[PDB]
Amino acid sequence: QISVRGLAGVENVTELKKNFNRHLHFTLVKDRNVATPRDYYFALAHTVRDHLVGRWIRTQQHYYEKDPKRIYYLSLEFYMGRTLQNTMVNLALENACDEATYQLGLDMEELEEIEEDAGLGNGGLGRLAACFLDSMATLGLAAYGYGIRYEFGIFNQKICGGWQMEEADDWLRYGNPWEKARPEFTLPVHFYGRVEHTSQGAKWVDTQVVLAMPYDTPVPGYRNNVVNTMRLWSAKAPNDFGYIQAVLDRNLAENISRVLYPNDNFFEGKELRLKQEYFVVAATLQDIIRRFKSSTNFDAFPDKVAIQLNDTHPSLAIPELMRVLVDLERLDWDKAWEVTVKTCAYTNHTVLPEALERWPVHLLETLLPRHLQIIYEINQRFLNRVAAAFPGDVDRLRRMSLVEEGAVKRINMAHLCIAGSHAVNGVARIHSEILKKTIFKDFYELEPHKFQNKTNGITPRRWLVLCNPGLAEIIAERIGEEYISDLDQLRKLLSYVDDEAFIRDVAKVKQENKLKFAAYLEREYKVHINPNSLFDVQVKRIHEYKRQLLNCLHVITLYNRIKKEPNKFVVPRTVMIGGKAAPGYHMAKMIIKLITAIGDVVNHDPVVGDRLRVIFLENYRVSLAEKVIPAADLSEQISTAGTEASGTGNMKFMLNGALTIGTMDGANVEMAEEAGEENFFIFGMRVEDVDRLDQRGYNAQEYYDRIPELRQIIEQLSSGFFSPKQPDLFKDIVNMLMHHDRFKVFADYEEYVKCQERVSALYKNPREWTRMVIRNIATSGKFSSDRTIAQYAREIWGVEPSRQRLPAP
Amino acid sequence: QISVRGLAGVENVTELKKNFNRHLHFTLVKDRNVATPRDYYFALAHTVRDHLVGRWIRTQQHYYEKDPKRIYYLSLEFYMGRTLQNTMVNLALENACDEATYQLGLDMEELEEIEEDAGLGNGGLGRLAACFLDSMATLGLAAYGYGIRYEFGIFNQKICGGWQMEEADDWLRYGNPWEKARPEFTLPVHFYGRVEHTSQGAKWVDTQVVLAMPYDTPVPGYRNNVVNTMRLWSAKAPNDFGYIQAVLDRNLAENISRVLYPNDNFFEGKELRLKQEYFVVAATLQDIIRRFKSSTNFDAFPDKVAIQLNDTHPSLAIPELMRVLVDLERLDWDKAWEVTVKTCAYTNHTVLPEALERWPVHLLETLLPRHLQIIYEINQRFLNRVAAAFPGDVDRLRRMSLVEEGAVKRINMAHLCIAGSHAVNGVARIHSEILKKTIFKDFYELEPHKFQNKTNGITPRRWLVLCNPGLAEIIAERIGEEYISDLDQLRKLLSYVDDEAFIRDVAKVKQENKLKFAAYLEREYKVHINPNSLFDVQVKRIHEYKRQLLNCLHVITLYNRIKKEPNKFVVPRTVMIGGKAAPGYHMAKMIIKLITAIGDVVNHDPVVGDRLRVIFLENYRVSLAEKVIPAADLSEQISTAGTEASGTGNMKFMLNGALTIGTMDGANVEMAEEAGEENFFIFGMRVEDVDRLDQRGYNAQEYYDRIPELRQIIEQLSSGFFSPKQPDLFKDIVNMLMHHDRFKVFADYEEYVKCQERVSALYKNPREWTRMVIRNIATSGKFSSDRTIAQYAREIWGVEPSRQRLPAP
Ligand SMILES: O=C1Nc2ccc(S(=O)(=O)O)cc2/C1=C1/Nc2ccccc2C1=O
Ligand SMILES: O=C1Nc2ccc(S(=O)(=O)O)cc2/C1=C1/Nc2ccccc2C1=O
Ligand SMILES: *Cc1c(COP(=O)(O)O)cnc(C)c1O
Ligand SMILES: *Cc1c(COP(=O)(O)O)cnc(C)c1O
Repeated sequence: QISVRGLAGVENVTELKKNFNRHLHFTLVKDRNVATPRDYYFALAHTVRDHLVGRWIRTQQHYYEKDPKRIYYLSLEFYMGRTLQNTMVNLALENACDEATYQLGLDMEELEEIEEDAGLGNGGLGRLAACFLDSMATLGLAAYGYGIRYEFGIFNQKICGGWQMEEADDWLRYGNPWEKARPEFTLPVHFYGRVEHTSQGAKWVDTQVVLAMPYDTPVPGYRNNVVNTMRLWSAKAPNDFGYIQAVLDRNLAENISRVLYPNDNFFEGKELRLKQEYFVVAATLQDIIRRFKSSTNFDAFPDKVAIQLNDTHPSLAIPELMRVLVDLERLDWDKAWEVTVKTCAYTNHTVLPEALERWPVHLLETLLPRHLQIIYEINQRFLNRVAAAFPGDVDRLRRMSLVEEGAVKRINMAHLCIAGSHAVNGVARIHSEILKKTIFKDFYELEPHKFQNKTNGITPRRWLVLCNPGLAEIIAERIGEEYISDLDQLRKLLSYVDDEAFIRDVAKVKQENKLKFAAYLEREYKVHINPNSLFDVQVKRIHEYKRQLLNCLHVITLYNRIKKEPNKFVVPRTVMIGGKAAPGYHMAKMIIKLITAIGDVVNHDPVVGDRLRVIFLENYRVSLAEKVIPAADLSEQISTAGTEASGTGNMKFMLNGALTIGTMDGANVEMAEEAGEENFFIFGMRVEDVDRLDQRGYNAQEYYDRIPELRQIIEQLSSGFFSPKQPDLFKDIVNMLMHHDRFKVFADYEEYVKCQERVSALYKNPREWTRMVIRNIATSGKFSSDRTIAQYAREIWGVEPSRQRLPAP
Repeated sequence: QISVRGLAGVENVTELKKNFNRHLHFTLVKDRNVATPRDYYFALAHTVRDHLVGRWIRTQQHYYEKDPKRIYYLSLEFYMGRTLQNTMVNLALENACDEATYQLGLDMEELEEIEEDAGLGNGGLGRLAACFLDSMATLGLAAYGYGIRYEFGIFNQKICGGWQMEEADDWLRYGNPWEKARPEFTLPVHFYGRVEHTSQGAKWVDTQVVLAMPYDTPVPGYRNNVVNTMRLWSAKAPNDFGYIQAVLDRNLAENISRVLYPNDNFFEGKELRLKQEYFVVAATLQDIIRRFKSSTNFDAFPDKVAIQLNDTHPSLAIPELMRVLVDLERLDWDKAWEVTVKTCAYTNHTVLPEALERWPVHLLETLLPRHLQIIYEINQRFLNRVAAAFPGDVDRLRRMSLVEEGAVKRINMAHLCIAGSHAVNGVARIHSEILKKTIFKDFYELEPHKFQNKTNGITPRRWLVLCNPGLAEIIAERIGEEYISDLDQLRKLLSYVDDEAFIRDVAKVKQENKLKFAAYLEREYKVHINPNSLFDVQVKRIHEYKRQLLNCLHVITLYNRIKKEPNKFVVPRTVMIGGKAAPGYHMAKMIIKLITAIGDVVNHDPVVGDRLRVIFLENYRVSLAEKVIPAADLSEQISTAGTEASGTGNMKFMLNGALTIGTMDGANVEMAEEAGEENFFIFGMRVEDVDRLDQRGYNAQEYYDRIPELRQIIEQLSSGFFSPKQPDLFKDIVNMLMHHDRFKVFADYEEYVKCQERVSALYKNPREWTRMVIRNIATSGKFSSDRTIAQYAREIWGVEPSRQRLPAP
């Protein structure tokens, strides 16, 4: 059908059809008479999977032959989403398969919707890991993703009575055709026990043993025949351990890989979480060292191994590597430490204090007694370095300590990571500067060479070609297909900004995507959106710092203005807000309810009509993002300046033809800088303004007293206008906004609504709104994760990316 | 190589080799460079499995077309063992595969030893279910095996310090290539709740829901292209149900199918067991009725459905069927009851009181409140029948009640089964008579037409062709291959009893099997048996009624006679005793220790030499039975007359060339009757003698006082002769034998040793021992499970067996 989807050869289609029938029969043990749509999806999934194996086997064999430096990306989260379509895209099998299934009388798109999302992530952090894997395979890096195989991923969100309800995400229920169990590579992981000091070294004894069984999932590069591996560990009880009760208690050791903690940017200090963190680290390092010993002086270890810590979650890799090198391999401390620092790199994702991992000492003490001793030794030698560099600065010593004194002693994992890594990076220019100027200023002054920046990116394969083929096609029609793996080329589209044919095409694609989504909204969930309105969307995890509340205030404002002047013309808008709240995050759950409560009033007001609709997108996840984003006109990125480290959803929207309304926060700053401030809807306080407000003190009352419209909104909320049967349902929200708003929603209210008026004004001029859209898409090249990864490879890992096709399949 | 293994066609071998390589590559994602023996076994298993699917699909389609009467065999146990070789044998693929793997440079036998046993059974009861499935497929019956998919089967036994140690049987660890998950057929099962009586009928509400997910395993008939199905249910928690804790508590509902209770002939009244029993029944009946409604007056139900209860474990099927018919389908009681009785049949397996299921009322009351009401109603109407038939016999009423009064009210499941079934059968002639004359005499007098006999059998495919190809070949050389599915033909071998060539062949096969096992004993476990000695073996579960202790006394006697007269000639014997003890069966565990303690003395006595060896076969299971049995010379079947309902190991030994020493118990009686008493080593009390001893009272002291040799043995045990460091280690054993021996070991001691002397005497005459062996093998035809199943089909289920090949694959 469309160019970018590959050729549908005569031989290829014929071969696909027979292998499809082969799997339906031999693999699924079914025949055309009793097969259900799910059986067809599996037949197709196995057929596509067959095309990967050859490449997967020789890619791994290749690395064994040439023995290049290996990159190990440790993360407790990999937000993969679906993999069928992505695999077809990267293998150029999409049209062949579409055609082959067509001839077999099946709609391929209908079959793809059957695939369960691999939601092993919460949000930004987890998705970045996923985009990174794709880019590393595309750039020919010998990389491995390591994590935990949760049998229950992020919970599926249900809205009942306007409230969020959580239900287990049993994504493995029907099976996963992409993973390959490797029980022959099972490794033992130790917990508890105690430390014995013998003649020659310390020993960790009397430990509880849990087995780590690996599951490999192929990660195909874009049309280069490279297939890397994502290895996910599963917890298994040793056969060692009433008889019946003993057998049933095995489900105590295996609970370690049972479920993903659903916290986005929040630290919950539960023991089960620490176990997961150590579990993934202990098993991974053994696998790493084993693979290394094959390639025993570890001086070359850093030249053959790079370990990237995606946040502090896998920070125990630092003391664990030291433990193995010192306790088992018997290297002297200093040598081991040099080695550790040279192979580890740490990526910071947020500056919010409630997100920082600070593990109580009594916990590490009981669970990992040997690691605690190593941590104290590391801390001891590190503070000696600080004291020698800043004699007499005793306060600096307690501020930089890995050990935090107070109510209960805690270990600051972020300080541990900085000390044991040769590189520390932020995820956006502004975020990285903030790290050097505030949160980690003492560390920066001590070792300025460690601090770097690596602005985040998204993969153009899943985030353009896969979810927006229509847009990918009209672009390719003009500049070719080369941009798919070199997004910078999108700049060439800048010379089509005045091209009347292109203007019409870009706008036509957006309209088709909106009709497509508007339909999906009725087919599933039976809604009533009007395709002609401006699609105003904000999708991301529910957070006070993300300020979904600032969006709500604008929605209520728009509503009150319509009711005030009913017969005045206003640009039609469908505001869509979606996202999950962490189960124990009360304020976030109240916000979801407020959103649906506003929709209950606004959507049933006869005077409003189809001029304003408020929809809450249920169960926002990766596969839902692939549908909404391509259909969006306005992208809401309105976090308080200085809180959103980078953000990545913002990039997805810019690449798919939506204009952006936001604050100068995270990557928003670099995006506006690339597209030009005139092509961006910027508003609100900058980082400096927030600081000046804090010096003086933030008093929400002041804004409530001076802005009539804001006052009316707060009064409607307190009087029960949006909750008739429950007059004070939103007392917590009002109370928070008025007395303890850490994110100063009111401070940005006035500039936000005025900026929204500028958006409605531009929308009334179709031609100009589209030319601005083109200006955005054309300058989004910098935000490709290929660029991000190439910088990591060159400035942190010491490896050169390659675009060379691997010697065929 | 050998005839009975099929042809190794040129096309066939070539096709097998390429599909093998296809699976190693595409399925296992490996190449010849990194594949391990386990990968080769899986490649082969998938290759063989591919040959079943075609047949499996059309066999099920066939039944759907013709719609014959369906047989449902409900059992909580299916002792399958390995399935690779059995599948090749039934598909005539054994030589083709042996050859194909040979050309690929692999030893097929080495690969088969890698397969994990499917030990979803304890012993006799579970193995019978397995043999039955094989015979039903071979006789072309539309049969389905229904049970539970335990993720942990019978425990693996380890001997430490002479003691049994149990360790989880994680048989699914590396995966099971034979099963096919059918998550699309998941059914809900209800527990707890309460009963509401509404205008029109009773309702069971507020129940806890557990999901039943089925896994299908193919059951191939012998060379007839029929492939039936064994459906095993797995417990899954509904997605309905702190957030983390809620997700982790799902492993409370799924524990139902976690592990098999390891009790052989013993009732343990734990709630988890009752749950398993209801779980398998509730899910199965829904599947049965659903399949029936397709083929709504249930008058035809009995003509389309037969449900066989393998013991009382699935007895809840009776009140559950009534519940569905009355509460859901709304049929009147009497109609529903007629239907139930006509479709259900019950098989009794033992008369030992400690084995009888008597569920406390308070348990059924809480877990299955509605079933309790149905049971009381059934009981009420049944006792009304008894009273009308025996007016005034009030004692008969309390003896026949399904409800048992006393300390705690209990429900007698055996009485429930007899009342709700149209047929009740024993498993051996003597056992069935005992049921009518004692244990169920009142029921027999009330409905004599319900009581039948169906002597057990073993499948000649797994128990001859598979484990003893050498013997199968020399037999076929003389009478053809027809006997494999018509064992009666073995009688033709009676005319070769004087044939010098056959005598030599039969004896040669036994010798090769012994060398083969003697090697296996050293290769694994490093032992030291002498292939020239008489192989005296007793393998079965450890039980006081099986009397492994009577065997021990003989062993100690033989030892004491050698020490008394060292330079006297005695026939060399290697006595092998093996079997598992239930974890909580203290006496059984003490017996295992006694056995190894005797071996520790006997095996290291210089004066004994290689004249007497005592070995304890570790982890006796189905695959180990396939090795020992073919190598045995003497089969020990020495249970106290009246305790072993039938036994099946006895039949396996008779078919493989071992002579039998035993009591007139169970099927031993029919075996001696078939071979002729002169060709059997019978000894001990008969059932009548045991009763006369009980009338008078059994006083072990009397035997201890009158038999010098027995006295010496008991004194060696009490003085610590066999336990030096622990003088009184065996005080429980001695105490039991002397004061509370329910199985009167001493009463049979004298006749047992004298009979053992007759065995040694015959062994010294190779030619005559072998001619007697031939007489046994030639008359073992009656004990084929094909005969047993044909009788079940004709006299209980109302279906005709067929030997017609199904229309090719
Ligand atoms: O994200 C989260 N997950 C959980 C889980 C459980 C709790 S609990 O209240 O401590 O039980 C709290 C939280 C939680 C939270 N997230 C936030 C974000 C900003 C301010 C306060 C909290 C908070 O308590
Ligand atoms: O086979 C078995 N399994 C178990 C499991 C647990 C127990 S417990 O002693 O009640 O804990 C007892 C048993 C048990 C038993 N089997 C037998 C057979 C003959 C006489 C007494 C017992 C006995 O207690
Ligand atoms: C990209 C993405 C995110 C991150 O969005 P932000 O707006 O940066 O917080 C979260 N969830 C999903 C499913 C995404 O695809
Ligand atoms: C046949 C068999 C049994 C039954 O043996 P009996 O001597 O009748 O008790 C038990 N276990 C296994 C593994 C068997 O194959």
